[PDB]
Amino acid sequence: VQFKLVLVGDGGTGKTTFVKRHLTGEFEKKYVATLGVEVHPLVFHTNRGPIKFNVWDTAGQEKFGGLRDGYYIQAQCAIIMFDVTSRVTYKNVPNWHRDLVRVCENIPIVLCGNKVDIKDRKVKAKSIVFHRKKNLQYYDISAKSNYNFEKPFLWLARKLIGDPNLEFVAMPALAPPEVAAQYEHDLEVAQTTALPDEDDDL
Amino acid sequence: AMEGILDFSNDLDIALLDQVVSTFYQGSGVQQKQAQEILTKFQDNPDAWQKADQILQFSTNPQSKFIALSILDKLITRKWKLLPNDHRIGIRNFVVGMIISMCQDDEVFKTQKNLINKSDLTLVQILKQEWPQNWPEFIPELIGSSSSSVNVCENNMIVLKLLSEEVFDFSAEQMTQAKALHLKNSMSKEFEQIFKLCFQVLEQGSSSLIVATLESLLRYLHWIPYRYIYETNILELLSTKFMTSPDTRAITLKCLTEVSNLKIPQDNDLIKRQTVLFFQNTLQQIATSVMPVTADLKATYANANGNDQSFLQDLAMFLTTYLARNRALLESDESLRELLLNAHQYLIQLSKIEERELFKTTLDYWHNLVADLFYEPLKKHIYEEICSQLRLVIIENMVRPEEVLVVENDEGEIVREFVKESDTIQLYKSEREVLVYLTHLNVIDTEEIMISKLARQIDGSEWSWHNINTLSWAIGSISGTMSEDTEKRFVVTVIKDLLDLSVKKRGKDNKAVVASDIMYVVGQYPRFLKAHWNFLRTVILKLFEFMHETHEGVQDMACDTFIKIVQKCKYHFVIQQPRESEPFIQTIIRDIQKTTADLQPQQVHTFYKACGIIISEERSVAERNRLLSDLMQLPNMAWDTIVEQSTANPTLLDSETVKIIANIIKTNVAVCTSMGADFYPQLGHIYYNMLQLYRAVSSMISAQVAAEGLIATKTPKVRGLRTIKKEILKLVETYISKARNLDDVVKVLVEPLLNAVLEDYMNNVPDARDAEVLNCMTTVVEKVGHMIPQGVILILQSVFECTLDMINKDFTEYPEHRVEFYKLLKVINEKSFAAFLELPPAAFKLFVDAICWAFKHNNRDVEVNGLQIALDLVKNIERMGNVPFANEFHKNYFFIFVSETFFVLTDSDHKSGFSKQALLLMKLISLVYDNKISVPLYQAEVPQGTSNQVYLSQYLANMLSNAFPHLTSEQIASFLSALTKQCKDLVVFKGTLRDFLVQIKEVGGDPTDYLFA
Amino acid sequence: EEDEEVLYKVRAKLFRFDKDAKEWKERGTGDCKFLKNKKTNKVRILMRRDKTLKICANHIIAPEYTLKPNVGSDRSWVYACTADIAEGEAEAFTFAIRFGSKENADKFKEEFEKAQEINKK
Ligand SMILES: Nc1nc2c(ncn2[C@@H]2O[C@H](COP(=O)(O)OP(=O)(O)NP(=O)(O)O)[C@@H](O)[C@H]2O)c(=O)[nH]1
Ligand SMILES: [Cl-]
Ligand SMILES: [Mg+2]
Repeated sequence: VQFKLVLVGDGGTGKTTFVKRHLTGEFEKKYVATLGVEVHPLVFHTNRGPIKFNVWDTAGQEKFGGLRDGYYIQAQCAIIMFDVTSRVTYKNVPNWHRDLVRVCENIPIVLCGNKVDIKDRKVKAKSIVFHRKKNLQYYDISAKSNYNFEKPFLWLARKLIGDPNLEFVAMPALAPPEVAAQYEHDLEVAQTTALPDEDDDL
Repeated sequence: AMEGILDFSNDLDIALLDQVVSTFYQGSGVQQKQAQEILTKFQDNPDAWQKADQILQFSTNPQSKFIALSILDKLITRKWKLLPNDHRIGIRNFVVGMIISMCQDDEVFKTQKNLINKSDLTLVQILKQEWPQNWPEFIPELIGSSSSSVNVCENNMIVLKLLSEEVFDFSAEQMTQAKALHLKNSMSKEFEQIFKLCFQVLEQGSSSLIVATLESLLRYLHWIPYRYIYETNILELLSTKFMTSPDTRAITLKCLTEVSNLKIPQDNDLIKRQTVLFFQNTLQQIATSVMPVTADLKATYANANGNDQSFLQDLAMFLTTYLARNRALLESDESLRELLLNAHQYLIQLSKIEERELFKTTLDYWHNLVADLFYEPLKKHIYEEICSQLRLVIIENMVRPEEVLVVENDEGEIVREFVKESDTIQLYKSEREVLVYLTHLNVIDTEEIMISKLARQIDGSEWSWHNINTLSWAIGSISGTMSEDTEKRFVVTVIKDLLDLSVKKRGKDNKAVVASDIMYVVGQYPRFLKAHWNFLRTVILKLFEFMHETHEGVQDMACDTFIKIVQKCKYHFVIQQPRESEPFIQTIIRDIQKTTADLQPQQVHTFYKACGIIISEERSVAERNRLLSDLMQLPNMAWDTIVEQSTANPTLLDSETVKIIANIIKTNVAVCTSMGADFYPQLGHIYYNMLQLYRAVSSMISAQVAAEGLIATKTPKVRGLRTIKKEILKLVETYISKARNLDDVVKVLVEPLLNAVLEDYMNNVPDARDAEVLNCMTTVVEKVGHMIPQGVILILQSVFECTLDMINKDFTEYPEHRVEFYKLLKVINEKSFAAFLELPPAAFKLFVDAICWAFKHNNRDVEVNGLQIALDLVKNIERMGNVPFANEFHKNYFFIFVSETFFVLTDSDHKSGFSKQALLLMKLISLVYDNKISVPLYQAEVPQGTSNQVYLSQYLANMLSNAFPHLTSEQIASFLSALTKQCKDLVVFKGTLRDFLVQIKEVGGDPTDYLFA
Repeated sequence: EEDEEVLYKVRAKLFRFDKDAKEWKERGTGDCKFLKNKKTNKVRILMRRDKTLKICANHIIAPEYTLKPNVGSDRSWVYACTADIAEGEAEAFTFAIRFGSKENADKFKEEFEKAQEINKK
């Protein structure tokens, strides 16, 4: 049960960072621009079984756009992303939508306002209204603080499978197995490499 | 093996190409990734377009053809006028022919929808270049082709939709003003015939052709004149015929929504009737063909069958758009009274749907309505039953306010919030405002609703955590709506009930929810507390008992409610009340240790802050200083005994002391926040010792780096020591920002401060430097900078060059320093420009480089300041008049500031700051235009008496020629000639700038486009 | 989990150490559990992510492991794991785990050390 998902938005909005968090759990601090598109599989476990997503992480920056709207062909759902700390990225949402819904004529789409964790927010709540007339779900998210980070995928999973009561469920975990020179050197490097974000609550 | 297609010496194997495309779209892993690159490199090939017709023909893969069109699209939008005239006509032909061919094969028309829509867009892109100047018969020959097929007619409607989109909706950014106006006029001139085709198709039909036609209308409605809508039969069709079939139902409702925003006359009774009729019809159809007013729209939306969610969303948009504008047409005629109230009853049902963003759309309307009812006379009684229903909907669906710090978990326990629920902040304000409006419209009904709902919690017939919470929050939200006397009686009963309820319901889960709510209500009603001392006093005492509740959620809210109350009721704590032995602030202080015993450090500081609010009300400078001293009894005795042991020996090297010291300062910052200028005495008590502790701590940090390395800056011990340094700065910043006696700041505080902090910063390694130092200096320069010119120069000398070297390598490292650096420069450039005059030529050059570097940032906090500084600097130099330094500045840096501003405007990476870039460029051009620069900007180089105006043109035309070599000379000539003339009118000027950006993205733009006006 | 007893629950954030690129990387944030199997008397760490409820940790608390401290934290530990079946196949990770407070780090440790004594039997 697998579905093509395209992720579109302006350069720097935190698309690849959003996917990375969902893949591995990491928060990539650095901004390495995506070149064209990156395809990543992403499985969730639900009460209606496992759903799969082919997450096509498309490029935001124009110069690295590659095939552009060619990436959207046969896409069964989508995520449009912008940065609440950048007003220009929200003004561009309709352009991204235009391109997307010209190829993908009928699919569930989530609009997402990233980086809400940042104190000095620019794109105010009230301002966000483009989603309404175009029948898109909206969510405030933060790839950093994990705010509503599950919501885009949970909602898409509900629309694609066709069950509004689709909730995530824990994978019944198997009992783990009962199992030397390099180890000593590798551990030393680890202790002397400081853990990031020491002023977080966790 | 796959890279054969990237070879243009030999032929192109279409079969190989198709394998590469299949591998990308259907494949996976590294095979997918590899093909993906190959396809991109192919697509990006400048000569790739020549392979389009070859691919369009012999390829069987539809995706291969889609990319053929993507390659053409690029060629058409950008390099179209660069092609020979033959290639243009040939490309037009087989694009037109491809569309004919795919439409006349029924098989291909049905299953290859993606490819046709891309073909139709690719056509529209040509039109944008060719039509109607070099294609006058497009529309006439389009309306003719429609008759001879159903596939073609339908596809023509798809083309017209895309054309309308590109001309009216998406032209502002993609075309010049002159070209956008040209195409808009051309569509307007031929729309009389376009509509004739549209109106004909609508009469002769529920099918894919009708849908396609209705989709095009929706785009026309954005711009077409109202007469095409109101002087035809189309409203009747839309409002009745097209609503009864579900496939065309959705698009019609969207068209009618757009019709409800068309520019109409206001004194035309015939159109007023039509506007009532198309609504009346529409609402009748929903009643018969969809669902009645009584239908449970909450349950439907939740079930989510087919497009019921989308539908309900679009209905909500229609009902609120139309009513928002036209509802007054229903309020007066009694035959239309049922239609009015049903339309609203539908909205009431819609407002019950469990879905946030839908609710926000309905709430927007309710606010809009209740606002009008609150004012417009003889109206509210019309909606008495609608409102009465709406009070229930809102009160039963109140979102948790920010103040309530408790929430339920998945196990059934009431735990503290992990983060702030930041998405709902605005929702509450939206709900509050409406509910406040509804309370005023009928206070008796609001009171009766809530009081009864509450009585169904006491008896427990409707008892639940949700039911009690939503009700409690609602009661808090309507605070200050009622009159004081009607409020008193209301709150009285409400509190008694919640107290009565609090006693019976036991357990840490129950009391947690109840207490938090009682805290929210008490805190939201300050006026009641001001009148009722005995009550207020017992509350505050009880709040202090919550500061000993082991449950961390309740405890934290205790502290937040205490300060929230005190912020409003401060006065009743500073004076001695009747029947009281002492002013209560005095009772608070004497047991401050007991009260805050179980509280955490941060919560303790809040407590101290609240006390500072209360003390600041005391105006006798004797008692205020006495109270201040009594308040700081514990943090000063802790302090005094540390300053003894600290001065006795630099070894403080205990992590337990570092935390205690850090807390003595944090407490001072907290009391200083609330007491502002009234904090001075307490500052002086610790000021000299503190600056000595800053010097001592500073050394340990340096000593630990020497002994452990850069890594030590990450250790708990060092971070502890740095926190002390940072917090000390915060205290001096906090006071100075609010200080009233500036003489004392300069003569007492400033010189010891600069000595303690600057050299230390200058002489530490980058990673040990605190950005806070820069922040503290900004606030000092802000307030007393003008009084301490020598001290401002000292600040520059110590931080300017060394900080600049930390940030001039990349745009990412040392982000805090980066930001505060440019704040510091800005305030110096405003308040003490003299310090920059004293900088040597070499140091001033770096300062110029520093500003231009700040343009190139993508961070707004840095970018905004970067342009603002430059603007201020040009004002500063202009201010000096015709002196040598002003001349030397212009000769050195005027063309750097002109050429740098142009790079960031045009590189398509700094569109966020376009406005201020324009403003800055406008100012620089205006200087030459108004002969404000007294000396020649050239140097020998150009003829003797050449004016600066002529030379500015000569430089810019050269700059731009080399920067953008695909533009003609006239394109640049026109651009500048226009741009210079318009140097006084910003809005126009910017239009010319936006025009220029559009032209550099393509080839052979019309130089007459810059004549727009 | 129906055949296991919960010995210790504490909220935590887990990291794994990237070798090739010298840095720590987050693997999850949620409730780290100590689960003793009632049939085999073997204790294990099982930790799921918040909201999505996916396994970021799943290994036996081997008596071989020692909790070393990190240079930058007083509320964290770092140790080697030879077989973690969270992502599926067994794999050797160098984990770091961080907690809310110091007490949460120290309580974890003593329980971890108690867990290893149960496993040796
Ligand atoms: N503060 C904060 N920063 C975030 C958040 N999400 C992403 N970022 C940051 O934003 C920057 C860009 O992230 P990235 O994923 O590259 O965005 P992108 O849309 O994929 N860029 P592109 O489309 O060019 O490939 C990074 O520095 C990243 O750490 C967030 O929730 N909060
Ligand atoms: Cl007061
Ligand atoms: Mg990316």
